[PDB]
Amino acid sequence: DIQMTQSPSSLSASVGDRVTITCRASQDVNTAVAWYQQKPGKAPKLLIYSASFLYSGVPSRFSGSRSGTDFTLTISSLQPEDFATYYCQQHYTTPPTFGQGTKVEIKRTVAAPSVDIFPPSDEQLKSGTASVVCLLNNFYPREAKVQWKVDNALQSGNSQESVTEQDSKDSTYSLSSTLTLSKADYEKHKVYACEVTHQGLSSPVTKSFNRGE
Amino acid sequence: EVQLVESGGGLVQPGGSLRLSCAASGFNIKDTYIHWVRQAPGKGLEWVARIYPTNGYTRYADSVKGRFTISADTSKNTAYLQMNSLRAEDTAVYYCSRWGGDGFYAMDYWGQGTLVTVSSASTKGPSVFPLAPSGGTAKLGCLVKDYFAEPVTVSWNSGALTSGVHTFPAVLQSSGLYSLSSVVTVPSSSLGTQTYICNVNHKPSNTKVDKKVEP
Repeated sequence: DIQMTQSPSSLSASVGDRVTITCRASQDVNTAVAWYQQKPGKAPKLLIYSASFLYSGVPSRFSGSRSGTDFTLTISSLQPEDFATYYCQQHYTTPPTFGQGTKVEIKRTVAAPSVDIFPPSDEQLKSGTASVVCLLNNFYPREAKVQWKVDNALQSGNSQESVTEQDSKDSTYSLSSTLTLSKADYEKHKVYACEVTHQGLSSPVTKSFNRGE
Repeated sequence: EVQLVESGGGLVQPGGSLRLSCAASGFNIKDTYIHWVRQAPGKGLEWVARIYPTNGYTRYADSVKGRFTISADTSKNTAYLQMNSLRAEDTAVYYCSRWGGDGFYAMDYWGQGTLVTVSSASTKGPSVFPLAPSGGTAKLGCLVKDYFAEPVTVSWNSGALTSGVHTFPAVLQSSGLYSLSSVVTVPSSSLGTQTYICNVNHKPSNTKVDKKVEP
């Protein structure tokens, strides 16, 4: 069983950069190596077949190269839509086998979150649960600290974050932090605060609401 | 146009069975090989099985050998993956693809993929709760809550609105049910004059809900 050892497993590169991804076959595979680009939650797209041939319709900034058992995919100038996980696959023998993929993030300038806070909807408290939703929008880099304060007290364990995939044009992230409380609990505190620390923010921005207003 | 359309994914108990389909248009499956390739959550691509529909010669990755059967029917131009004895590790998006029988000896077209979830938990439809839009810019959303299994598709205004939409990846809560929020950014001058709905759809529970969002 031929193994395709792919490196790096992930990388960050600025738009316009040259990017090379390497696959090493564990035995001679001749030219029977394919390269695929997979946007998250999409079918892989074929970029290169027979180790060096541009599949029709793929932009010209993609190219593939072979040096013995070493295969290289190159992107000559990186575009933001090239954010994806790239896979090489060999089909010399059976089973055709993939490298473990390379996740390509676009490095861009610092962009501070715009942060909003949402109170639970009235239908939600009717059903007996309270979800406060804090929304950080269009920020780069991914690293961010979302903090919940209720009545000026630090929460822990009752919240959960979710980050979008990198936007294919501006390369920013978006994040939702949701506080889950029992309806009784939500009805037993007044101040609901979301305070976000991010590199693009000089001081943490806190966005609050007051229950029932 | 060459197309491979899959169906048959869903929720299966450990030990259970599920039959996927991969329906082809724009060519003949008898002309090529058909593969199944799967991607477990946050993992890489894993080849699963292949078939030559003209003779039914089949090959299998060892981790599904015995448990899975690939097959095709050339009169429906469709191929099938019958899975049995599904275990939790089999949970993955299953793609089909075709081998480059014409020219390029590679996987050139693919299905959209179908999610298979091996878990003891039971189906549950979500509840859809507006995110209230509380002069610059303003944002408003729909909170889809407490469902199983994945996925839910949500569109805004029956699909008409697409810009500034941010549908977050589903997150699994301690209860064992998924929750997500889908939020849009809107011009302030449009508030009220333009009315906003989300079309939450959760096919495993026949849940189609449109919830208007207003101030």
